[PDB]
Amino acid sequence: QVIEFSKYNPSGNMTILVHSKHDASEYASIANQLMAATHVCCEQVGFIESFHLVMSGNEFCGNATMSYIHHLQESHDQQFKVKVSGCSDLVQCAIHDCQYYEVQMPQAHRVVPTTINMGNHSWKALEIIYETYVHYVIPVKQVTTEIQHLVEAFVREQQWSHKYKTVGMMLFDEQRQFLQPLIYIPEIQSLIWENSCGSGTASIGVFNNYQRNDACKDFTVHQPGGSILVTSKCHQLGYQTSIKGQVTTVATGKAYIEL
Repeated sequence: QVIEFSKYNPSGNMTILVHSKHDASEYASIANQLMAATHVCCEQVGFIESFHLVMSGNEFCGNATMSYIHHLQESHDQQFKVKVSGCSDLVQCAIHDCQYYEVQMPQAHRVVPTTINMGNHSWKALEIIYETYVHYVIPVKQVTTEIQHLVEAFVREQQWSHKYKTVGMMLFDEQRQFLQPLIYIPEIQSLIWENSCGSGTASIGVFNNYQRNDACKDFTVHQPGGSILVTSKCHQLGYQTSIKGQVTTVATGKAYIEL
């Protein structure tokens, strides 16, 4: 089977968009084969349906949506809405100058200040609960190898609610505006140090709102291999959060897969 696809670089965390038409039933299988082919994580494989974006696991994905906006600008500055998988409403998107793209991010259902015990120390954290995942923003003086091992041990040892497809441990150096993101998938007990779908960047915006009662506007969140901006603020509407980042096209072509 011939898959027509493009590979994108939203701030060092690469995505794939499939341009060729396929049965929605095949999407999970095609994405797994593209993941082996291209070394891109399945959650960051999207299908462009004929403006409509379907992620391989039917979830919302910020940096894949940002890649889709880049594709539309490149393929053919404005505000518009896109239909994306995992959303009840259309998603607000914007094209900005200098190949910056902005995407509305999932609304936090609740934030709770907490402490986590890792080794024999207590760490202040903000627990940010979304529909299908939870992030812990953990302020740090600096990210160390020791802290990374403690966070890995911590998530592995905890019993996690089945509500949460993923658990995020978002180590945030506030002064350096540096995020070291860890995504844990409880189902398959896998850990990956990557800001999957740019979700952690949005969580930093919510953290800033909670911590300072100050709106975020183009707040820079440095991470390994790039930078993403977060805007975050609205009475009974709750947290309104978007991320903004540069996307470049890495490659375009045809992949060859089985079936």
